[PDB]
Amino acid sequence: MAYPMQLGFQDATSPIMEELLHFHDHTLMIVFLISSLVLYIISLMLTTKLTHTSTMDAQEVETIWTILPAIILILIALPSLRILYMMDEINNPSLTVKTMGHQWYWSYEYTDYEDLSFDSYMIPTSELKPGELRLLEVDNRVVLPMEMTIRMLVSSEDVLHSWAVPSLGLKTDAIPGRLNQTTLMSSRPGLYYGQCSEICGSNHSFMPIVLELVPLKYFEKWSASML
Amino acid sequence: YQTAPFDSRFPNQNQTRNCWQNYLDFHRCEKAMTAKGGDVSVCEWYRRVYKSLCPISWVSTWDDRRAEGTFPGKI
Amino acid sequence: YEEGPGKNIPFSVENKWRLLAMMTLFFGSGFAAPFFIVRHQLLK
Amino acid sequence: FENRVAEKQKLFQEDNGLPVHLKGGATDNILYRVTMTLCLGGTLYSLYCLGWASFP
Amino acid sequence: GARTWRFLTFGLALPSVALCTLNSWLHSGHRERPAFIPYHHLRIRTKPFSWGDGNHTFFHNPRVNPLPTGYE
Amino acid sequence: ITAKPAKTPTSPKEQAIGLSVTFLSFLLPAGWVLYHLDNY
Amino acid sequence: QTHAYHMVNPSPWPLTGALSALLMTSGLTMWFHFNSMTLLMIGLTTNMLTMYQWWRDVIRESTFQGHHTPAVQKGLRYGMILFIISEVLFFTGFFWAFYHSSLAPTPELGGCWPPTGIHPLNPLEVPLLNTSVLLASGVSITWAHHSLMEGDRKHMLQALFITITLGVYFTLLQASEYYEAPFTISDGVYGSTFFVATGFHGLHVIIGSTFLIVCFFRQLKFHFTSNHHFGFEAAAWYWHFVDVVWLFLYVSIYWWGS
Amino acid sequence: MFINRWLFSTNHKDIGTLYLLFGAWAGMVGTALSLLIRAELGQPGTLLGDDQIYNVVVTAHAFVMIFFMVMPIMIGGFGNWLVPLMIGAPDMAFPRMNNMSFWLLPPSFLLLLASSMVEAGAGTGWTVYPPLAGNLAHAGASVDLTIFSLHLAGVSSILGAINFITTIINMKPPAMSQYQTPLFVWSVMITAVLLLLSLPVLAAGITMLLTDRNLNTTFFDPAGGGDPILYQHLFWFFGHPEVYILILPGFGMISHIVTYYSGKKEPFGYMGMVWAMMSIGFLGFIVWAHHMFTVGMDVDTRAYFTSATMIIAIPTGVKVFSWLATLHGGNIKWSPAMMWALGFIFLFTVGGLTGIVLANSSLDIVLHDTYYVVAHFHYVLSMGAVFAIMGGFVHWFPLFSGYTLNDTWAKIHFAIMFVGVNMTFFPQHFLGLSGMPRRYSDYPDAYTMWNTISSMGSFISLTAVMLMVFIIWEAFASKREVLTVDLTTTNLEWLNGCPPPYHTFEEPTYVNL
Amino acid sequence: GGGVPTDEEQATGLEREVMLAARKGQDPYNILAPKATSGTKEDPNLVPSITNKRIVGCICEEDNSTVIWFWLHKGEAQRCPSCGTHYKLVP
Ligand code: HEA
Ligand code: HEA
Ligand SMILES: CCCCC/C=C\C/C=C/C/C=C\C/C=C\CCCC(=O)O[C@H](COC(=O)CCCCCCCCCCCCCCCCC)COP(=O)(O)OCCN
Ligand SMILES: CCCCCC/C=C\CCCCCCCCCC(=O)O[C@H](COC(=O)CCCCCCCCCCCCCCC)COP(=O)(O)OC[C@@H](O)CO
Ligand SMILES: CCCCCC/C=C\CCCCCCCCCC(=O)O[C@H](COC(=O)CCCCCCCCCCCCCCC)COP(=O)(O)OC[C@@H](O)CO
Ligand SMILES: CCCCCCCCCCO[C@@H]1O[C@H](CO)[C@@H](O[C@H]2O[C@H](CO)[C@@H](O)[C@H](O)[C@H]2O)[C@H](O)[C@H]1O
Ligand SMILES: CCCCCCCCCCO[C@@H]1O[C@H](CO)[C@@H](O[C@H]2O[C@H](CO)[C@@H](O)[C@H](O)[C@H]2O)[C@H](O)[C@H]1O
Ligand SMILES: CCCCCCCCCCO[C@@H]1O[C@H](CO)[C@@H](O[C@H]2O[C@H](CO)[C@@H](O)[C@H](O)[C@H]2O)[C@H](O)[C@H]1O
Ligand SMILES: C[C@H](CCC(=O)O)[C@H]1CC[C@H]2[C@@H]3[C@H](O)C[C@@H]4C[C@H](O)CC[C@]4(C)[C@H]3C[C@H](O)[C@]12C
Ligand code: CUA
Ligand code: NA
Ligand SMILES: [Zn+2]
Repeated sequence: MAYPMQLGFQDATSPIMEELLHFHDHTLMIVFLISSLVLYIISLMLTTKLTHTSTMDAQEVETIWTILPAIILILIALPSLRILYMMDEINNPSLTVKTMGHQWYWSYEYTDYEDLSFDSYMIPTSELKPGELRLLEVDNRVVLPMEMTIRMLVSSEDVLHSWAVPSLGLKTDAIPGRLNQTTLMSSRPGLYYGQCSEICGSNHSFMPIVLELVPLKYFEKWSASML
Repeated sequence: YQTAPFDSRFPNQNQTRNCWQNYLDFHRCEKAMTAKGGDVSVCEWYRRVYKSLCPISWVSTWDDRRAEGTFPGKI
Repeated sequence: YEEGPGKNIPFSVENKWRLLAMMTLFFGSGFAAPFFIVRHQLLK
Repeated sequence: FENRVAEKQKLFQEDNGLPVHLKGGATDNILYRVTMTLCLGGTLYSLYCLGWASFP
Repeated sequence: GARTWRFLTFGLALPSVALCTLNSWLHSGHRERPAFIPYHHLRIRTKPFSWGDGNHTFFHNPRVNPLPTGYE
Repeated sequence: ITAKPAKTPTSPKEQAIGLSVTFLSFLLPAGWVLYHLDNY
Repeated sequence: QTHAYHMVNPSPWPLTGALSALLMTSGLTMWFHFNSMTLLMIGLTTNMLTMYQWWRDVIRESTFQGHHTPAVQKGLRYGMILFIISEVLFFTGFFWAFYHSSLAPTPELGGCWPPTGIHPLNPLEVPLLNTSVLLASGVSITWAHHSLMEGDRKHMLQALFITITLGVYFTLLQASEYYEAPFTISDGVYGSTFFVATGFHGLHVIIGSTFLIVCFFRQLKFHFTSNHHFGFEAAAWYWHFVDVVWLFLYVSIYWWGS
Repeated sequence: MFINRWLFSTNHKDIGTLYLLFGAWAGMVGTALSLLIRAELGQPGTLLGDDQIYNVVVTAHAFVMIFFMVMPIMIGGFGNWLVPLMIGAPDMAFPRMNNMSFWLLPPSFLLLLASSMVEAGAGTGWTVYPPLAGNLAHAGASVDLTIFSLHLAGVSSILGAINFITTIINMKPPAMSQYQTPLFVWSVMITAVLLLLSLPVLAAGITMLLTDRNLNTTFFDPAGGGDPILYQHLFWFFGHPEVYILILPGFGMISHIVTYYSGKKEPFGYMGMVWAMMSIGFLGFIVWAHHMFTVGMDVDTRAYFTSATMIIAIPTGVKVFSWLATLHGGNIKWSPAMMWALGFIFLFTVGGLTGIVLANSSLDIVLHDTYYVVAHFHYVLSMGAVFAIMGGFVHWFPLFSGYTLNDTWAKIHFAIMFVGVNMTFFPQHFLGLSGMPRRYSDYPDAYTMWNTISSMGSFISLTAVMLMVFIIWEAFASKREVLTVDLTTTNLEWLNGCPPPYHTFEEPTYVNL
Repeated sequence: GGGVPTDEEQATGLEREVMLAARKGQDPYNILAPKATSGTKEDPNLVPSITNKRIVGCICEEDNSTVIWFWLHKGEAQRCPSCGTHYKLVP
């Protein structure tokens, strides 16, 4: 989850989120450099009483102005597209879980073996237990096995929603009549939080996502206990 | 069987047709087997795949429509 | 039609205090409207 | 039919200061007044209809 | 020239219309309406229509357009 | 740009009145609504 | 003035047009939600009054007052071309909707096109007749144009009358096919795409036929010269646009989509 | 006389004046909506109500700022005032149709304010996505009133585009080629081409939404074989060009302001600037699905949209560097208009660069539907489009009015607005990276500090808007009449005096070959 | 088969004035670009006007994008302030 005064991304929980952090660092260095160079050049143009107001020849300088930006964009595009295709690669999941968006809560279906399904609602502020997070806790967490490739399938039974978990690098739109796929792999046990990421009406702010990542043996026993 | 494997017919984020095709394949197979009086157990792979991938409400709606005579797929 | 400064506009600038009143009502009504719409929606 | 364009050119170029929408004569004034009355009256009715629809 | 485009109008274009008019005239006559099946992707009603009883399409033909509940 | 002196000069006092009236025309109606939100 | 451009007399029709737009939209709202046609009928009436007086005044300014210099005429040519481009892009949206739905038919349809329970019209029956009718009208309007340029009043009138008669034939055939169609606008995305796309096309055929009828009466009254007749050129361009949209509908919806 | 002049106008200047008045009023509505947004978010908890009233305010904020403030001021106001004067034309090609483009906007605005007053409003976002915008999740008149508002604004701008293209092509001096027209005139012609092609596609999409809501069509309804994602394609096919429509006239005004206050006769690299604007206009039609990177499209599609979107940085960079090269060697006049333009060059660059971050589909997975997007577009709109508008307004006010502003007050106004917009939007980057979603009335506690600071920023911007009204009053109150304007040899719009007569160029300019 | 009027028979107002002037090789409504002289003080560009001043735009060199604009007044020839080309008003 986010913490107070946070400047950057939530710490990476998945290898792909680690990849996105290093790609963001590379891109942000470029943004900082170009921003800085433009501000510096403005300030240089504006700090001399020397003048030259006659017609100036453009073509030489326009070569630099186009080639250097083209090279910089290629230097962004190359690692950008490496990561795009890495997320798309075939992985062989061990488990498929479905989530259905609703106004205003998520349902989960684990139907590889048994008919396990349940609803997941925000804990109201007045019912938080001491230490619990306003607007982020749910009654029924999405328990999942750590260190395993999981196929998440996302849809909706009403309006658009979007299923997001920032620390895993995940955001998949929940569209009625459509089954969208993403893959989830947590490097760590723990609790990983997200929030509905498509405007869906009165309680869009209040339908969060909580993943609970535990060893396979614990996930199997939880699964059995939820039937 | 753990879950539905990768299927090169459906390699993209949109998995709608994967659920649909496996649901059709199961019910086509079940009809073929019940008709000659053969064994629906040969249809098991399609059953496991559609149950893994398909939302419960899609299967429930499709089952209701087959019973009503309003299912629009060819079985 | 009248031409020149203060004449090529649909409002009078002959009196700066009448103009202040007209500008107050004009910009003030635009700024007020959303607050009164929110009030309307809350009062249903 | 006969070509009466010359007679309409004389009417519409008459030096009487009328704008082109009124220059055909009294019938233009009537059709203008009907149009503007329906527009302004219809606009007041649309405002009444918003007033009505703004409350349950 | 005008002469050529009149030649095309009367020599090619209107003969084509006359032939297609004959074609349509011969293949006309009411085809038999199919068995009503209450398919959920057809006879959509999310809001009543703003005319009639709310349940009839604008150019409703009783012979070939069933209601959600079947033929009238 | 060059320009003539003001045909109708706006003194500091007159500017303080115009600025005050302008600010109040924005602040009083919004203020009235936001103050009364609980009542609504 | 020592330029060739038209300084237009101050006019009320822009305001009456803008208000007719308010009355038509608020009218449709009042019809869809508050069970009443009154605002809508006022807006349709003021819209027709506005169009009538505005275009009447354009005829006064041009035929009667001589304001349409070659420079003004060139401007109107560009205006009508740009207007037609905007109408092409409007239809593109409906063609995009049609291809989107038909190339990737969803499970609710049976996963096929046409959908389960849809019995398309035979494209070789009335739809082919309609194609012959609009293509024929493209030939007759060309005859009308050449007759006008050659100074032939009688043949211009006969060709333009033939063109209007075909436009009317198409409209009556389409009305009958709407009535006879076993599917409706409420028959899923098939009915949606079919009736909205062919319906906007039908509206454009009625607009184009009305424009040609305006040209027919102006011709009866001798307004057009053998060299100056932009209203006729504009109506002919509009009419070719209507023909070409039909050919795209015929190939896409009626033939390929059957 | 008053009715004939102001309701029945066929005059490009008076119609321009009507657009500037309309846009200024719209800006006050849009500002009030922006303050309600930031009042809701300025402390954790609920101020107004749930997300419905909140998203009605957000939706209306966007429609008012885009359709009633920026487009009317840039295109209707500056375009009508300046384009005829910059080409020596006696008016627009279609001076009566011009008046209808203006008079469609009050009714458009009335339909939007009616949407917010009836039922529970249209809490849809300015994108109006179904099914939330459909007749089940938004039953009743609000969304239909929003659709009709867009229809009237769309017709206004389509007819206005036909008028500008025709005027700019057909009504220049016969010796003047397109490569002898000022950059602002190019910026309006290109913007008009974008409007002509994009708005009809929006019209088709929102018409389909209207028929799904009222005639039982199912374009966007899976139950009939429709697809909510088709609406998104039709909307964004318009919506990406729309943002280039919002900035292009601002690029044209920036070229004129930087040239003028650098003491130059001409912008650096004129043909490069024309090339850059035409390239941006073209590329702006082939990138729309960068608004859809999370909807589930194929990887190769995402790769194409990433790459095509990044290409826009090349022509855009040529413009930024050309502005810097215009300043180079200038006799710099530190006018208020110059300060707006210099703030534009820098702040637009920052927002352009955060756009390039977002163009990367892989990273956009995490940034999409977060405040990082909100930071990007407010740098380019509230510090780009708005800075160009304020620069153009203070530069050309004396042309339009015949009176001068108080330059010291205008510099104070710039300084307050600069602090307020940066305090508002810079922290929203942090909120986006750390995962705060868009269209939320309330946020988890961790996001409190940056939302608090952002809301305080919005109040500083309000103080700037109030001061601007006073500054315009003080100019009309004092009546300092313009005497001389420098650089008329390369700024034709000033050569008929301040204000110019009702009829200008009755006798056209003499330009020989 | 006739019966369609010609412009010669039926053109009126400004359209007719433009039509009749073009037959005489004349351009009172400024439809054509005027052709430059050498632009010396002996051979100035002659600028017609119906008043005592007119705006000149000077494209000083072929394919310049920058047009130089100034008022030309009745009386002694004036010079383009960029290239020095001479212009003389002929009211
Ligand atoms: C004026 C308005 C405006 C402008 C001009 C832009 C310009 C750009 N925008 Fe933006 N954008 C918006 C308004 C605008 N945008 C809005 C309103 C939304 C949200 C819509 C919604 O959901 O409501 C948005 C959303 C949006 C998204 C979707 C993000 C999401 O929803 O997840 C993306 C994705 O690529 C995008 C990218 C860009 C890019 C690449 C540019 C480029 O044109 C920027 C190019 C400029 C530069 C790069 C700077 C100058 C260049 C240089 C100094 C040269 C050197 C640079 C390099 C080598 C990189 N913007
Ligand atoms: C031009 C477009 C534009 C402008 C200028 C702004 C300006 C502002 N915007 Fe907004 N905004 C949007 C377009 C714009 N916005 C859009 C498209 C969205 C997305 C909506 C959606 O999600 O569906 C949005 C969303 C948005 C959000 C996110 C809401 C959410 O996701 O829940 C927030 C949050 O702070 C915000 C705040 C502000 C603030 C505080 C300003 C302030 O900077 C405003 C300050 C005031 C001004 C800048 C003055 C304006 C007036 C003039 C310039 C008049 C000039 C007068 C004359 C020339 C005479 N806006
Ligand atoms: C021969 C063809 C001529 C068409 C004339 C018919 C009716 C009126 C006007 C039509 C205008 C065209 C398109 C509007 C949308 C829908 C109508 C489509 C064509 C049509 O007429 O469709 C009919 C349905 O009409 C219906 O719902 C009728 C609904 C009537 C209300 C129309 C709602 C108007 C929509 C708003 C227009 C927006 C415009 C956008 C402007 C863009 C600006 C930027 C089909 O009948 P059916 O019984 O379903 O099936 C036949 C079964 N036997
Ligand atoms: C039942 C349906 C209701 C919906 C409303 C629409 C219904 C009907 C509209 C039919 C359009 C009729 C237009 C008539 C225009 C007549 C004026 C005219 O044609 O004017 C001509 C100029 O053209 C010009 O302005 C060209 C003017 C061109 C306008 C063409 C407009 C097409 C209109 C489409 C409008 C709505 C479409 C939107 C659909 C979503 C005048 O110049 P000339 O002809 O050279 O004459 C001069 C010579 O005599 C000199 O010797
Ligand atoms: C749900 C319902 C919503 C619908 C909203 C309806 C909106 C408004 C109501 C329309 C009222 C129309 C009244 C007639 C307007 C005629 C305009 C016209 O014909 O304009 C002409 C120029 O446009 C030209 O040519 C070429 C262009 C002619 C355009 C004709 C009008 C089009 C109206 C709708 C267009 C929408 C576009 C459809 C594509 C999306 C003439 O220009 P003027 O400046 O007059 O004269 C110049 C003089 O020199 C002439 O002698
Ligand atoms: C020249 C300026 C313009 C003139 C403006 C004229 C305004 C007067 C219109 C009359 O008002 C009508 O009142 C009816 C009520 O008597 C309504 O009937 C409708 O509403 C009724 C409500 O009882 C229902 O019977 C039905 O929905 C339906 O008949 C109808 O909506 C409404 O128009
Ligand atoms: C986002 C834009 C808004 C920014 C903030 C606005 C700044 C506030 C301006 C003052 O507004 C006023 O504040 C008063 C309180 O200070 C209110 O009086 C209220 O409170 C008084 C003191 O309790 C009572 O005497 C009055 O009767 C009562 O109406 C009054 O109505 C309201 O107009
Ligand atoms: C120049 C201004 C002077 C005249 C003022 C205008 C007067 C118009 C009043 C007529 O009101 C109508 O009444 C009908 C009957 O009450 C309504 O039909 C409604 O009710 C009918 C059944 O009664 C249904 O069949 C229709 O579908 C339905 O729209 C119709 O909507 C409504 O317009
Ligand atoms: C007799 C009359 C002469 C017109 C004239 O020159 O003034 C003729 C010339 C062309 C005739 C029209 C054309 O021949 C085409 C049509 C032929 C139909 O048989 C009658 C109506 C019809 C529309 C005719 C009406 C009328 O008789 C017209 C207009
Ligand atoms: Cu569910 Cu937002
Ligand atoms: Na809040
Ligand atoms: Zn020169």
